Amino acid sequence: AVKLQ
Amino acid sequence: VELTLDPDTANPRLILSLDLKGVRLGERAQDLPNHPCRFDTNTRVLASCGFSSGRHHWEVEVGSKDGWAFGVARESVRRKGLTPFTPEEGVWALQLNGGQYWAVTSPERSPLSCGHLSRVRVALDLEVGAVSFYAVEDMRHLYTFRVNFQERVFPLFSVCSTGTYLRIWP
Repeated sequence: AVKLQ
Repeated sequence: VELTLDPDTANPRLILSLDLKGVRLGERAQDLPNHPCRFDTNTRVLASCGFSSGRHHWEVEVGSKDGWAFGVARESVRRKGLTPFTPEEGVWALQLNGGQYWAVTSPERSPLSCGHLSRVRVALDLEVGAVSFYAVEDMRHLYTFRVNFQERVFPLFSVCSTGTYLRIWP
């Protein structure tokens, strides 16, 4: 989910 | 005196603790007003206090599992739409992802061989232009970004998966 960090 | 998380900046999926020190990712979006300062897509929140000059410390208790990133952001960090999490966007942070600790350099992150982290001291120096991170057990150095900051800088926190958290400790 790191895309939304 | 001590830092607290600013609810008006928080992505509506985040859950802030009652004492406004902790943040985790919730399972639903809260119905919050869509203020210009609110991160509407990336899973971020700022502290309510920002700094334009001087030297400052705070500490961050970190979860043992993936999903967090924290450090500082320039005030002009973009709040709207999906944005990169990079120094070019004005984010200077450490991250736990893929079971590894990273300094979030770009275009490639920098893996840190620091061992397990429990709490980190952040040292912001707006006089010389640096933000540094130390693991509190022995103050071993984790990373320093050297930046000629050109505006107000805020403590930044991001949690993009469940199962972890960040917490301001003072």
